[PDB]
Amino acid sequence: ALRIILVGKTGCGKSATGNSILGQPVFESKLRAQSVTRTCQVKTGTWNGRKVLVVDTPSIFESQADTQELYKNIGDCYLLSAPGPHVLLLVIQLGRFTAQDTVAIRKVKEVFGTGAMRHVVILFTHKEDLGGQALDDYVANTDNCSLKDLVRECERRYCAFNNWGSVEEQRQQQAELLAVIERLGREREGSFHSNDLFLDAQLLQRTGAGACQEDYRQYQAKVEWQVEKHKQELREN
Ligand SMILES: Nc1nc2c(ncn2[C@@H]2O[C@H](COP(=O)(O)OP(=O)(O)O)[C@@H](O)[C@H]2O)c(=O)[nH]1
Ligand SMILES: [Mg+2]
Repeated sequence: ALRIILVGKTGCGKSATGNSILGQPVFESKLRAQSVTRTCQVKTGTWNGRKVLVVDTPSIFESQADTQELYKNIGDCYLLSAPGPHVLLLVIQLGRFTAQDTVAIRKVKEVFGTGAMRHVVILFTHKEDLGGQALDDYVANTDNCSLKDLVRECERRYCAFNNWGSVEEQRQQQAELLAVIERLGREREGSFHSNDLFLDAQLLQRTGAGACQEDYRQYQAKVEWQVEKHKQELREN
């Protein structure tokens, strides 16, 4: 089953994108009113006839203080996606890429570590705000050099959704996403991104472990120690 993680800042369209991939209203996407979801959600479904697992994330990828809540939510993120994501689905609201999305790119690296960008697919929400203009023409021509680095680091793997789109318009934009993920799956030969904390999470959930050596405090502690490794190795530039 194809494992996908929705990443990005709050309000860019992670939940709506996950709802349009699965074709169901399953992740909370409020319009204006107060939200309830504070933690990672996982929903299994079918997408283009292929079985899919989608992990939606809270505000893990934003300016924030180091607290138990952060590591609980990064911890749930690896638990749900174990043994690791095939695709990291980085959601950018088209037209609105600001300092916070730049911060979100930084913290995608800090959460997942070295090698995670080989598995990233940009997904531009608000395709409709692009006028009658082409997406390839937009990405080549934006005055946003933070965005253009991200496109070159993702090897030009990127797509656009109208999450409020019609049935036809939803069908079309799912096929164009499949094309990107097909091409990514062949370039990775079916590989999923992984590190020790993914591996540590995989062993923790698999039945037949029969020790319960590790604990929800100990796991969340391993989560913190892993992210600081990512922060060391990334301060080394
Ligand atoms: N018009 C339009 N609205 C969108 C799109 N994607 C998301 N939204 C809206 O943007 C708001 C925030 O989106 P949401 O999925 O909750 O973003 P999240 O904070 O990353 O989970 C929601 O009310 C959505 O209805 C899109 O492609 N087009
Ligand atoms: Mg959401």
